[PDB]
Amino acid sequence: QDAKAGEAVFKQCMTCHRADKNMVGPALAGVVGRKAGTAAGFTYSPLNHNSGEAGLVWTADNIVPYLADPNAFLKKFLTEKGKADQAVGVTKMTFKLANEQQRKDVVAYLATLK
Ligand code: HEC
Ligand SMILES: [N]
Repeated sequence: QDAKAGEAVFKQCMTCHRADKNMVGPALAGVVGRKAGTAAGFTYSPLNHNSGEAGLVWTADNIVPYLADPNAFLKKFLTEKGKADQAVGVTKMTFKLANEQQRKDVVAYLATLK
């Protein structure tokens, strides 16, 4: 949860994201504490959209495990809500980051965006 260390991780994320504009992925400023799938202007996959509609909020404790495996996290979230029938298919332009500390740190950095 070292935000400054997270800034360096965020350079990897900038392959697809920016803070303040949509790119391959949605803009991330304000993502922490926000309903999943609700960045203005961005067309989400069914899986990413349905997860937010089912009540997924991007708290730090949700973002960190998500970053290791977006598809598996979102499917598990929906399945535990009794909504496996909304979990069919996969996300867009999928990226995984294995390193846990890097995930924790970048998530602290995301909170600094707003
Ligand atoms: C392109 C290969 C990506 C890289 C590198 C990273 N992300 Fe990403 N992310 C990408 C897309 C195309 C999407 C939307 C997928 C969909 O199916 O609609 C996302 C989504 C996120 C989210 C969820 C945002 C929301 O619900 O509003 C988060 C929190 C996120 N991405 C974070 C993130 C970080 C921190 C990354 C670096 C470790 C990162 N992503 C890389 C595409 C890509
Ligand atoms: N992502």
